[PDB]
Amino acid sequence: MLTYGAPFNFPRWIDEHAHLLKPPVGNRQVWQDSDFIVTVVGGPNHRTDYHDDPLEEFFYQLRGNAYLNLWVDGRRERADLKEGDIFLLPPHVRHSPQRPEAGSACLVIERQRPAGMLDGFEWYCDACGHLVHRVEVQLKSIVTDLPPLFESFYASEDKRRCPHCGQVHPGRAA
Amino acid sequence: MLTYGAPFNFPRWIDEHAHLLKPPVGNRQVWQDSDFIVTVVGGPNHRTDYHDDPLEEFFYQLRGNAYLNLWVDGRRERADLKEGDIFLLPPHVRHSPQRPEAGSACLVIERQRPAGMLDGFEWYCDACGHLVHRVEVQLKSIVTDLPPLFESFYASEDKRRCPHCGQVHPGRAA
Ligand SMILES: [Cl-]
Ligand SMILES: [Cl-]
Ligand SMILES: [Fe+3]
Ligand SMILES: [Fe+3]
Ligand SMILES: [Fe+3]
Ligand SMILES: [Fe+3]
Repeated sequence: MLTYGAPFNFPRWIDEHAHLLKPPVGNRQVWQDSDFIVTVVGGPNHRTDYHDDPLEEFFYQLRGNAYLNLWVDGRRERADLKEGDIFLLPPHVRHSPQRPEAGSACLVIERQRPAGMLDGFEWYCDACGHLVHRVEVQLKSIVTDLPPLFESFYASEDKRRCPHCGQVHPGRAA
Repeated sequence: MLTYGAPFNFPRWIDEHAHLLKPPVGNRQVWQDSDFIVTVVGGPNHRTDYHDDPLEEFFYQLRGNAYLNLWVDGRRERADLKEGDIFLLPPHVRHSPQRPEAGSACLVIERQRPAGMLDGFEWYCDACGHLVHRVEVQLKSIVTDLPPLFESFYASEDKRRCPHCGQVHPGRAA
């Protein structure tokens, strides 16, 4: 049967979840226990962590604008997600999504990671660009598996200490 | 690096490929050699074949309307894809997409099937509802792996012959 329910108007769904598409929640997964992880991400939200996804990530910026800070060819690059833009991110490309606008909405689609395929979350030194800290995780639930990770990094000067120049990363806010 | 290129305006891309979003082509895959198969399907297009996808299928009817003829709980059902609707189809639910409107466009996302995971394509008797014919295929390229399959069914009264009531299926057009 239709395990995930019948079709429904997306724009309306987005409007109805506006209160969740802003701090402190910021995002909302559309269907539960599905192989395709379908999420709508709002704003505003800025972050310093870079994601290392073992699988591809699909983006469709439905409302507003956002951008992805990346590490392409060993260089800090930016991929803009202007309203109406779609994008497919190859596996492992380091990315840090920035969503400055309130009312913005981006459809983001990923796949459930199989046992043994880990996601990486890392931070880089704003001084020398060296890797500061990396945590690998078997991502099962973003709600319970991710927040503590980021929190443990912000609360630790040790984890935030660059092993190259000794500069202590700011943590939560750049 | 960005194997699949940089972000780009989707509505514009769709407009630019209008000539392909209608017979005889009907659809256009956005990126090649990616794990996520991202396709935009136009119209008009009607078909009698039901697809048995071993994995989930995501739909977002961007322009126009369409509908999916299904087989839920052993009964012929219809799931409407009205403009603006999104839908996630569970694995193996038999579906036959109908796209009556010219100018319509639906974003359809699937996953590359791993070796050994086969797709099924079948037809049912419009008289008794019994399975008439089924072909399983390792779907690598829709362009070369699917058209011959449908064609061999239409050209064969044997394959089109219901094993229950003997009624010979119409073939291409209901
Ligand atoms: Cl994001
Ligand atoms: Cl379709
Ligand atoms: Fe990510
Ligand atoms: Fe440093
Ligand atoms: Fe299908
Ligand atoms: Fe029959």
